[PDB]
Amino acid sequence: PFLDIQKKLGISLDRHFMFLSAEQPYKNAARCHAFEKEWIECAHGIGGTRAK
Amino acid sequence: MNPITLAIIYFTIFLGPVITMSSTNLMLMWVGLEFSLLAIIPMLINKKNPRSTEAATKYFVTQATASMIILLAIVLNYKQLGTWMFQQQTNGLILNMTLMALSMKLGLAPFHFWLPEVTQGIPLHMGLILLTWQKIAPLSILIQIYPLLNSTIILMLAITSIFMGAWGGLNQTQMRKIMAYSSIAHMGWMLAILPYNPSLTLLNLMIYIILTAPMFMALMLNNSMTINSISLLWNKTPAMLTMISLMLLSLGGLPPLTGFLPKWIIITELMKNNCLIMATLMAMMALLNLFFYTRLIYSTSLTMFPTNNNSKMMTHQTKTKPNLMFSTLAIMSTMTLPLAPQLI
Amino acid sequence: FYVREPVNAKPNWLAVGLSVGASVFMWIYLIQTHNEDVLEYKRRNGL
Amino acid sequence: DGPEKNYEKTLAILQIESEKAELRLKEQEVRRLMRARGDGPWYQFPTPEKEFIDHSPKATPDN
Amino acid sequence: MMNGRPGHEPLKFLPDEARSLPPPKLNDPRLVYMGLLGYCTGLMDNMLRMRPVMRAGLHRQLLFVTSFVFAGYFYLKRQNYLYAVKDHDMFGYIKLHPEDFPEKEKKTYAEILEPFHPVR
Amino acid sequence: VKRFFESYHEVPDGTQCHRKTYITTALGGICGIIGSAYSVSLNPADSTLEAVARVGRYTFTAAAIGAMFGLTTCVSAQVREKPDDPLNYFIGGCAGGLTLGARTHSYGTAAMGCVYMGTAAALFKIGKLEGWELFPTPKV
Amino acid sequence: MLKIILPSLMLLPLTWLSSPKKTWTNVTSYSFLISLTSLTLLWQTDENYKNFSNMFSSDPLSTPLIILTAWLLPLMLMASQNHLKKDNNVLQKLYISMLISLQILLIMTFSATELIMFYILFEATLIPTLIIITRWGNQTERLNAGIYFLFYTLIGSIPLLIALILIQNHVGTLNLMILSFTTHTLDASWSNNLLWLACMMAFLIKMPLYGVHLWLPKAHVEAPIAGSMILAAILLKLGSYGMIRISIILDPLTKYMAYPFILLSLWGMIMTSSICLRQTDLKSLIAYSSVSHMALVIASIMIQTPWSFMGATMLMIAHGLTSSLLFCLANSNYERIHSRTMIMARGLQMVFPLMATWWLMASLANLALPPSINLMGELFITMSLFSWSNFTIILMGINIIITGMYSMYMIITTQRGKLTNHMINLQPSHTRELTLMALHMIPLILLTTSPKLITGLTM
Amino acid sequence: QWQEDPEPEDENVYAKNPDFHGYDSDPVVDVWNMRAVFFFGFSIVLVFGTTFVAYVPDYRMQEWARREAERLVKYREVNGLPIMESNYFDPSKIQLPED
Amino acid sequence: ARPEPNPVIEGDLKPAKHGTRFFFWTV
Amino acid sequence: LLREHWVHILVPAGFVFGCYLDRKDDEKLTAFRNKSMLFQRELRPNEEVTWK
Amino acid sequence: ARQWQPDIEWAEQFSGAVMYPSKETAHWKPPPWNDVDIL
Amino acid sequence: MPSTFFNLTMAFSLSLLGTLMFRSHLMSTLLCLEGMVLSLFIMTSVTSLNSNSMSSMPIPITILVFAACEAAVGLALLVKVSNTYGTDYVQNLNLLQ
Ligand SMILES: CCCCCCCCCCCCCCCCCC(=O)OC[C@H](COP(=O)(O)OCCN)OC(=O)CCCCCCCCCCCCCCCCC
Repeated sequence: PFLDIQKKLGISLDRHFMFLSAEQPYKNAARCHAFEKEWIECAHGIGGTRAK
Repeated sequence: MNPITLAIIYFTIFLGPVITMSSTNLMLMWVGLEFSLLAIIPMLINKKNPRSTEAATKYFVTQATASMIILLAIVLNYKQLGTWMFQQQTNGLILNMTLMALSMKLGLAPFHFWLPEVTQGIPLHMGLILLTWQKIAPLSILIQIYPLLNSTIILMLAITSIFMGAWGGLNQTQMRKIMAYSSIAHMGWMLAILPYNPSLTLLNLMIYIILTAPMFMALMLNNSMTINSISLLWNKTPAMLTMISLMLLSLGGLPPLTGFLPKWIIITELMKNNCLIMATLMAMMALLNLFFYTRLIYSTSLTMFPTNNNSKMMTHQTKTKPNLMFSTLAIMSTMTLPLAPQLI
Repeated sequence: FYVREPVNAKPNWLAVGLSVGASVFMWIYLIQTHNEDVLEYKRRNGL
Repeated sequence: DGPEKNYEKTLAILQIESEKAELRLKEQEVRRLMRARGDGPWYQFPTPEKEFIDHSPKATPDN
Repeated sequence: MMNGRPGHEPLKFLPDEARSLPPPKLNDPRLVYMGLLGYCTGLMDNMLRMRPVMRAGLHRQLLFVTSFVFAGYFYLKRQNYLYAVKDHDMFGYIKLHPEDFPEKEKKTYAEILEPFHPVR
Repeated sequence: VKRFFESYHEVPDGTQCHRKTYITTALGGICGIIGSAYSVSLNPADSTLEAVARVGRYTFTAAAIGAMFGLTTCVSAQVREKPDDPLNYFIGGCAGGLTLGARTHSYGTAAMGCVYMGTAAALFKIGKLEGWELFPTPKV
Repeated sequence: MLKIILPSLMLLPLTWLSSPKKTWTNVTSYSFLISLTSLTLLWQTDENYKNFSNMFSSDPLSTPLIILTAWLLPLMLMASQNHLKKDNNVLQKLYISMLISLQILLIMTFSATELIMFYILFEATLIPTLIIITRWGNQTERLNAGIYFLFYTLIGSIPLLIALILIQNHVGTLNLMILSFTTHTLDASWSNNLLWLACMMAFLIKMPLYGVHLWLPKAHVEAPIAGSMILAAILLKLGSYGMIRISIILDPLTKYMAYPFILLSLWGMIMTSSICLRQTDLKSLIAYSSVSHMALVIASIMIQTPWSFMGATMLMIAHGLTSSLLFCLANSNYERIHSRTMIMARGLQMVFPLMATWWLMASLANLALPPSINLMGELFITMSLFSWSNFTIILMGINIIITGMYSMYMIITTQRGKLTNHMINLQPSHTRELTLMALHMIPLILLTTSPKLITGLTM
Repeated sequence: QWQEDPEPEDENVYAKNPDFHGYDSDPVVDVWNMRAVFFFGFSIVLVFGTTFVAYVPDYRMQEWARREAERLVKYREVNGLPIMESNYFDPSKIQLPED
Repeated sequence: ARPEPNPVIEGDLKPAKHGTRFFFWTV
Repeated sequence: LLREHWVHILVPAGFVFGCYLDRKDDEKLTAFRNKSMLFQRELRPNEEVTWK
Repeated sequence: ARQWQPDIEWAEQFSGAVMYPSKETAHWKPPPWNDVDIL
Repeated sequence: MPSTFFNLTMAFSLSLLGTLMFRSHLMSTLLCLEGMVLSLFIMTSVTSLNSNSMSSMPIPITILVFAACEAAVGLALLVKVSNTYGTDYVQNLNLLQ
């Protein structure tokens, strides 16, 4: 984000749980996990202006 | 303050903006905003004077409702996109809420009423923190989300702030409130270029911080909350009269000094983006800000106001010095203009 | 002299040595960085 | 030193200023294109990272 | 803007790629300015604290002129990189997307007919 | 409920003054309400009625400036036969300036108002004529 | 051109470092030589402009001024050694430095290739000037005068800032050289008709036009002599220099967008000239004389005929020197008299024989006596104005008759008639006062011998 | 009334220092502040400057053009060419719009 | 199908062209 | 040379520095050294620079 | 004759909680210097 | 939730209209302020629960923990006010004019 002290430090205290397809406890898959993946592996390397 | 408490609070007032900036999960950005709200309130009432309790109770209610509105935006997003963070798809109303809310915490435009009043009842010191280390947090959240916010609203809040700040300042004679009003104005320029070139917002802020921090440590060197009080500067400490003169004209946009660059490049970027309507009106009333800056100049430097005999007594005693920061932040601010290209 | 002996009557000799010594460490690192830098630049590019 | 020096100096000053001018304008066109196109390194706004998508075998069978 | 670029170093000051660029000459007018900017800070301090302006803190004067300058070389070293990235980025695009930036043709002034507005 | 205001611009100026005046009157009135609202929220009144009156005063005054602007500009255009002429608007802007002046019972304000308001309206005409863009999207 | 500038900057170190007793002579003696280095720019052996380097250039129009800007700093520092000799030894070194920065900034502004370099330096000159007027101004009203001088220039300035950034986007560089050799032809739209006004208005304000000239009478009245010399000799001409270099672009519109100003100026020339006829404050009369003789210039930088332009260049340099001379002698009367009133102090020639000769020559320069560059200037603007419309001679003909009347009235009621009975006895003339004058007129005599140097870009 | 000084009188510097030159009160500074001002002012600026300015050669080429005319007028007249032909940029170079 | 990744600007840095091209800064 | 004979060398020195700084600019703007059309000549014998 | 330095009256205006005093605004009084009130 | 998330949202707006228009006692605002936190807590919990997004349940509570302290600060200011003015009435808070 504004100051990426997280990527730099390598820590991931805030990224592991931002989307519904993130690791859910006991691997109880969320709902719409069939899609969000398909909608974020698509928009990866393609910026937003072209993820839209 | 039991020095331990001082540490916990100060850490929070400092962990508050830093969590906001570092995190991406908006939630964690919200609590960063929440911690800043909790940490600042104790310091605000340190004198515990009747004016102070009023200040904090206003600052807190204004800050709290805005915090709740920012949370609502995050809660709504969570249902329009499972993500905990604004995305291209975000409903426009969702973002506009965040603009209004964040423009309340930063105190821009039609929500500019709380700041002048809290800046009036808090000490000069806590005034600085309330003006400059508490603007970093919300602005971070906006700068991160710039690609998505509305160009129309920002501009309206921008222009309004410029006007309100300027007009408000003209009448004020209390210094704390003159600064509060200036901050509203500068904050306006900053939010004008956010949709177009966020990187310039971060310049129009730093320069504001490098200008305001010396200006306030100047006001408190003699702890003068009145212009009449700063006008007798010539007797209390004569040297700061020279730089106080340039820093205030620098705060307004006059060309040789560092203060022109933020306005100049913001105008260049807005004209590059074709807002030659908006940019023109902003620059024009920006000129109103210098009028009240120069009126203070008149009282403090260009003309010598009459002083009191008891002042001779304060001269005798050695004047506790101004920290080094004053100098390093007065010069880097009054004259860096020859080095603009690398700043931007 | 002074009824209340000035606190600055005799120099804080630490403040000299960390002020003087610090600056001389700055240069020796700065000048080093430049020539070192020039080199890498020169060799990184053809010359 | 002569008429030669200023004429040749002024032409060098014009070439630097002409070339600087063409580039400044091309920047404004490139920057218009990448903002809307989003097909260039500038103005590449972020989307979530696939490095967190959990591709593990989940409990239900339709993940 | 330039953030989001491929390879961006998430929190680094000046990526090693900036090694390829020439180092700022220590006497670059700018670094020399920073020096003077610094000396003045020093002198100003002495003044605000009511000390002999020039004959005092001759150690500090040095810290100042030498702190500002130190800062410069390493800042300018970066700002110089940032600008250099800007071209790498800009020039590249002009090519990768050539059609959008075609080399139009300019006619000699003979062919072109510019209207003549008499001054009279 | 917006396709409406826009209509003002669609038909050529100087034509269909009726619509023009109606639209202009509404905008002024809308501003009147908003203006009165801020004027009542802050600097409150003494009695509910007193404030209702304010609202009315501000609304009407604003509606009036709206009407005369619309009427004068449309009529001037028609009479002067200049379908598109910034001056037409200036005549109208001045008119609004004067109205406002009257409702405030001040010749001086009318002076302030005639020039400033008119100039502003004229600039609107030019703006439309030259396709000036206000609050533009970022296109860098 | 960094010898006309770097050695100048170094003056500041000398005003500060030097002894309190010797500060005045080091500064005045050195800038006299700084003027001598400035004279080297006059060596142009071919018509091509001398582009010293990327940012710094000097063409026929700037060169005649850079030398005047360098020349007056010595004189300004010699005219303010009296008042400002009652100060604390750190107020002086501030005033001396302020005067030094004005020509450093003004030398650069007149010698600047990039138009926005002009703007930044252009509007910076207000800082040094406002301090000189407000900080040392004798009257209660200088706070007011300072406000008028800052706002009229500032409100004009921000439109120019928007306009120049606008042309950079439209053309792609604000470099005066290129802008000249590139096709920038405005298209007579309603908008362009505004651009033109945006660029010219800021220059038209500091070049007092009839509509916005109230700032100059108020400013010179309470301004100290050095500030009044700077405003009349170099500061007002900054507006003219700007109009010459900015109208290279906006070429088509001024053909028809100038009428408003031209008429404002020529009628303005008559009324400003006339109110000089009954104004009790001498500094007031010289200031309105300055407005009228500068109203002629905006009416030649707008007709835009070769002769106008160099008529303008001739008059601007000439009137600059003459006005100061008048403002400088006005001060000498003010310091002994202690009042600005013209009616008091009658008969001085009876008691100050020579100053009166300087007064007479200054007035003859003020009115157009013929073997003077002042007349050549007006004769030329008059010619072109006649070409624009034969009727112009009527209005430029009422001004000549009025200009003769007020110029001689200043001599007749200040330097002739019976002596004032017993004002504070008027101490004899210092040699500084007389030289400060001689230094103004000896150059006026020398320039009139070879007018070619100050003829402008056109010829 | 408030406290403040009474307006000071202005001294007749000509009462002491009857040789006052107008620059400074003490006499030696005055003498040395005119001996250096008349000198650097008049003696080596109005004199050396005018000498140098007078000797600037063929300023703006107007000494060159009164000869180039003379050989052009010499050449054009003897060879029978018009002294100032009426089009400068040759018509052949100019491709006029064909419409 | 996954959309194509934006192309990659390629080469090595060379000192910027004509320097910071900011208003009148020979730089 | 510092009994007030050093304050007299400040400005004279500024000229020198200026002259040096000035001739530097000449070195930079030396393209078209002799490549201009009106003034292009073959370096006469023993001359490596037409204008320095 | 000495530059007019501001007298007490010129100074007076800058006192008061608002520079340009309004109809009802003027009724106000400057804030307490100590930042503490008597109520 | 399609219309069950509109009731909660309007609840938050009705609570919004409340905190923004004061009347006498300050407590009623604070109290109102809390009405929003409940509505936000309920909505966050509701969607997290029907999205089966268990990774996010931490938030519904973090919201409450921060909101509780937020309110603690708010009440201490309130107690501070009816110690200086003997009432929580807002009108009293008009010294900074
Ligand atoms: C430069 C730009 C503007 C700068 C203004 C401030 C500059 C001050 C510092 C420098 C001052 C000196 C340098 C600038 C002026 C230079 C004047 C000069 O160089 O005179 C040249 C003259 C020789 O004449 P020449 O140049 O050959 O003429 C060309 C003929 N084809 O040389 C001489 O013969 C000198 C003769 C001296 C005696 C002259 C006697 C005749 C005087 C006639 C006066 C007529 C009445 C004047 C009335 C005035 C108003 C009352």
